[PDB]
Amino acid sequence: RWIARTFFDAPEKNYERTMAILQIESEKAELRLKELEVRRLMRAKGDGPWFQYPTIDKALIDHSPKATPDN
Amino acid sequence: NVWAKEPVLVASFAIAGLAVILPTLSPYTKYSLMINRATPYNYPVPLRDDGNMPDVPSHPQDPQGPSLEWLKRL
Repeated sequence: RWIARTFFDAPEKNYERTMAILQIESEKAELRLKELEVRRLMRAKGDGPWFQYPTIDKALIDHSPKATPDN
Repeated sequence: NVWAKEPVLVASFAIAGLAVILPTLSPYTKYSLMINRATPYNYPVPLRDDGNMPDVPSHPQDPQGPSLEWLKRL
């Protein structure tokens, strides 16, 4: 009884530690699988803000009266 | 000094230094930019009628527009 009193831990302490720790890592695993599914559909269709390789910037396209009428 | 050692090099450095410095101090550089700007290569296009501008004259004889005169006035 003295050994359990001065050194060891209650099963309540360890049990709730296990339960909280499973909650944490279940969040981690669900976010990881959701991450890779979001990544594969976002590479497939391209609608998302990740895989957008830079196209032409149209600010340099400056329409104006040219020399030749038929451009 | 250096005028007796290599004179043509010193003369070249002097005329080069005035070629660097001298185009700043001149009464003609703004005249150069005006002469060079105001020559029309392409067609000066007409544009849409009115935003009620007190500019853009409807006749090429009308003096309401920005024209050049200092070609003839030296």
